[PDB]
Amino acid sequence: PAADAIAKLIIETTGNLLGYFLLGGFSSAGTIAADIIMPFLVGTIAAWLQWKNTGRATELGWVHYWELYQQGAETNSWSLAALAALRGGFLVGRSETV
Amino acid sequence: SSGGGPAVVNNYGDIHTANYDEFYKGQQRREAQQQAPILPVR
Repeated sequence: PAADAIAKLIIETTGNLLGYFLLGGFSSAGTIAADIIMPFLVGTIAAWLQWKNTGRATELGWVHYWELYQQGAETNSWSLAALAALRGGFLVGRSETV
Repeated sequence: SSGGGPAVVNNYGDIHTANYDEFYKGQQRREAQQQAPILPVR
């Protein structure tokens, strides 16, 4: 959301488009725009966090399962706590003894 | 000799000594083998 929140996508993009329009970008392509394509890139800019567990890889070896996608209890909180989201994701597929 | 005693009880099958606990555990193990790989990791 820090990159493509709907409030940003509306306000900032319409302001940039209006500035481009008043400068005359749509009359002729000479003008240089300033982020008038933000709604086209929703969910693409810094939308993920990938962490490889080096200790787990060292413990497992050459043959291992690669990766897992983990959805948190709160769907839109990883951007607030990147480290907590990664640790909660790594809580899942660990060595287990009972 | 064999026909008409324990040797035909064996043909009868699980009429004499046979417990429910390991039978239920084996059924659960077979179902777990069937369903565990397809259960999601979440």
